[PDB]
Amino acid sequence: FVILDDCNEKIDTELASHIVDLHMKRDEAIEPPFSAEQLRRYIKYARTFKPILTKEARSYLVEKYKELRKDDASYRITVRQLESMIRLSEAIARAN
Amino acid sequence: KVITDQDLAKIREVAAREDLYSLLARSIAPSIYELEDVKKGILLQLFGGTNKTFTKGGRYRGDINILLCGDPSTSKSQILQYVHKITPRGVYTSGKGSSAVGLTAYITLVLESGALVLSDGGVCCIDEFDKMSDSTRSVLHEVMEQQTISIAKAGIITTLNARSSILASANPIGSRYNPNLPVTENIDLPPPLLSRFDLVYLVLDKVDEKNDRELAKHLTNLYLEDKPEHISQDDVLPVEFLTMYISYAKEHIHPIITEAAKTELVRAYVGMRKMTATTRQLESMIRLAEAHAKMKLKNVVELEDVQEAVRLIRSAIKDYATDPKTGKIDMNLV
Ligand SMILES: Nc1ncnc2c1ncn2[C@@H]1O[C@H](COP(=O)(O)OP(=O)(O)NP(=O)(O)O)[C@@H](O)[C@H]1O
Ligand SMILES: [Mg+2]
Repeated sequence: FVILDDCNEKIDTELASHIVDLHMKRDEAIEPPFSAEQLRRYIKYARTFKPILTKEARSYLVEKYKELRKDDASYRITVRQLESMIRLSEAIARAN
Repeated sequence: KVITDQDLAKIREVAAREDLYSLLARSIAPSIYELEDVKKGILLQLFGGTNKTFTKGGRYRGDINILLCGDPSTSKSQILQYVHKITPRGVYTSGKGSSAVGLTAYITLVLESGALVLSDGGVCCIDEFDKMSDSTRSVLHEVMEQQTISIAKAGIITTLNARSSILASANPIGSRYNPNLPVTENIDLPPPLLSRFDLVYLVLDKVDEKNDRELAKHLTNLYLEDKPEHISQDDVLPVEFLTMYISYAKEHIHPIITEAAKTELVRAYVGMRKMTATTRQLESMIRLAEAHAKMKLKNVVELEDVQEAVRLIRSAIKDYATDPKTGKIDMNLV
């Protein structure tokens, strides 16, 4: 992941407000979707799943990998990117 | 170690004076001639911001870091002496005198403390900052940003607290300020480290007969007596009472942001940003405004405090005299 400043008034005006709110109110600003002790229980539950790759997904993966190889034809895209993509898909299915 | 209602009466009465800000600033280092903005910035470092801790989302530093940069003979190191003696806790050190281990912590199986750890809650004065190597200076990134020291070596792995304020002194590349280079190239610190200072000062050895006669009369007056009674100004506070004021204000006063101050801070940040100002310029402005509020024994940050914080930042780095496009300074405007 590469992070860059990308200066823009419409973003700066909001980001400054967010930062000043954090210094103005301690706890109140964030309002997260879930409690931390709720989220950890969910993550513990999710890690019990061991999902299996569907037939259509196997057909689809090689097409997407061919697209990456043609984009590649910047770090050069190897077989390892397919293995990594499988790992990410396993994690996504587990999240759900 | 080396309260009464009368003390509180004196403190409250002094805090009501109109010339308070100038009185306090010119009284931290009485025998040093002019350099008022430098003295003001150092005073606000002494007071500090407010410390903040959340239930989640972390903790935010109250401490201010300052860098003094400019020509030789300008009396930078003399100012570091005063700060080193005023502060209750702190250390003075030199660039060629310091190793990475000595500055933080030492394996000896037992762990041992370095300068930034001994200086916790105080001010750490570093002189000849431009002489120490990139290897040694890289240690300061983590301690300045987080105020913690993480260690992971054979048989010991831990994290330590370092609520330490840095006051630094350096001379530019080429050893005298060169007006044919932009300011960032004269200062020559890398951007990840230069971004971590709240205030950066340029001080310049500009020739002027008006200035020179006053300076010469001031320094020669010290030799008219064996042990001088002479002092630069008629009204200054004794060191003991000044210490009492600063200490009490640090303990009892805790300012908060007002909505008006929030609006001005957002406006001012967008003004400096739209044109380079980073996100740290916002947080340092908040911290300076809080330090200004404590110094008046107020419980709230107001519009006046925000505007003083902005003004001092613009004044320190000679921005008004800076060419906005080329980054060089017109020496005629100084
Ligand atoms: N405004 C001033 N007020 C008082 N003394 C001054 C002033 N300007 C210069 N001096 C004197 O000039 C000398 C400055 O020495 P010093 O404090 O080392 O300056 P410096 O900024 O650290 N220069 P350098 O170490 O070469 O980078 C001391 O003797 C001071 O007393
Ligand atoms: Mg010196």
